[PDB]
Amino acid sequence: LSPAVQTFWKWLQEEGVITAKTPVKASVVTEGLGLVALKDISRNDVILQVPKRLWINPDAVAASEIGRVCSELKPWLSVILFLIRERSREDSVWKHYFGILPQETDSTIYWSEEELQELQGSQLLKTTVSVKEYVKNECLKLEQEIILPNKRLFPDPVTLDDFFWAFGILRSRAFSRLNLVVVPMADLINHSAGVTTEDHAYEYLFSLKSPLSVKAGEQVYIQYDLNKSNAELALDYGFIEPNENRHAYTLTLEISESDPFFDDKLDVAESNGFAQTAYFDIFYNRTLPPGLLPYLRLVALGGTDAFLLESLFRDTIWGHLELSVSRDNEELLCKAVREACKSALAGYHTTIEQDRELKEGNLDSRLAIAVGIREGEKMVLQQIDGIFEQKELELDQLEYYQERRLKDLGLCGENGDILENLY
Ligand SMILES: Nc1ncnc2c1ncn2[C@@H]1O[C@H](C[C@@H](N)CC[C@H](N)C(=O)O)[C@@H](O)[C@H]1O
Ligand SMILES: CNCCCC[C@H](N)C(=O)O
Repeated sequence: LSPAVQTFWKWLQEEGVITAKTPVKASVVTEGLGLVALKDISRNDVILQVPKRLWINPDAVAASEIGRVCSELKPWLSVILFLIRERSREDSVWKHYFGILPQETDSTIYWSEEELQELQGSQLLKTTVSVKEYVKNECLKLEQEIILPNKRLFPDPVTLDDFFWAFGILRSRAFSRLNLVVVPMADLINHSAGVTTEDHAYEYLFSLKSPLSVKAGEQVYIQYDLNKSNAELALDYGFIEPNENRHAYTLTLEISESDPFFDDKLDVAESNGFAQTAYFDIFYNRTLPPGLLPYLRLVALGGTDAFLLESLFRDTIWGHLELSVSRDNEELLCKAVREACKSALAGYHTTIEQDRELKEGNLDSRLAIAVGIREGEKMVLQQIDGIFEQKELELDQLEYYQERRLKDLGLCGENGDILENLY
């Protein structure tokens, strides 16, 4: 199979990890390296169980030679260093493990500038840049505060490449729900859309249980996360899914401070669970998130309907926001959204037709990722615009505040005056 791999498999054996009740070996699969069943495996059938003696989480770093210096560092920053450090030590307990780790993944955090150009105008590009920058600073401050000082624990220099290396390793390998633990064995099982149960973590050791009945020769998979968008999967790991329901685009709304009614609006927003700035994730084919419309109406409020910000309504204001304020309010927010969508759609360099034709051929993993992501984002953008386009049509089918107030007027009651004269 592989010198470095075969050597890694020997290591797990000389540790009690892989005994005989381990129905799985490693192999070269389209998705890198994976676990292939040596014998049939049934649902929830235990596959592997590595002893905590072999983790690489905050607790393991706090108990190593650098456990003192990283005493007050954020959990991930601590593991980043630990990982870089052990990677150099020829006497490390993971000497064989590291000889297996991929230097890179297809995460956007490794893409070249040309590769990144394929994501031009995409929300994913923005998210990736932000994250790259952040990690950079946080990592450079580490060099000057923990690496350079203790030139005794860190003999060799430390480049950004090494930093992003460890960050990537952490974000595409560690297990969240249990907090940022890593397991040299379980670190090999890949993701499949076949899995829809999501729940394979258990435990001192790490107990991994196959959520599916794999036949001998086949690969053992798991579901990384059902709720992530394709943009999220693209950054965290280096892949995405064809499933159009994974496409999402998040909108960001806010109550500007330049708004003449800022103070009252912020009061209304916070009193109902929303901050000065709010993020609404919009997934394809899914209905608009609750709160998006009422928050949009609050943003668009305006002088005419400002009377709703009075103490008198502080208890029902949100209810009115959910039902609708007025035709001018509604019409304003619709144009705002629709223009934002058109404006955004115009930032991409390919049409959806071109993306779809490209997908009909063979594409390098990174290009395939950019094409699927940008196509998806365009679908969401166009769906959002269509939703509000209808809205602009049905602009008069909504019963606004005024009309709702006169519904119960009782114009046609009784001839009250007959009783008014009886006393
Ligand atoms: N469904 C998938 N399609 C493509 N790559 C995948 C998939 N699931 C996992 N991976 C890869 O596996 C890596 C993350 C780890 N969970 C697994 C290690 C990987 N099998 C290796 O050979 O190192 C990521 O870098 C992904 O590139
Ligand atoms: C070997 N990589 C593990 C993937 C972890 C996926 C997700 N964070 C979880 O906790 O299930």
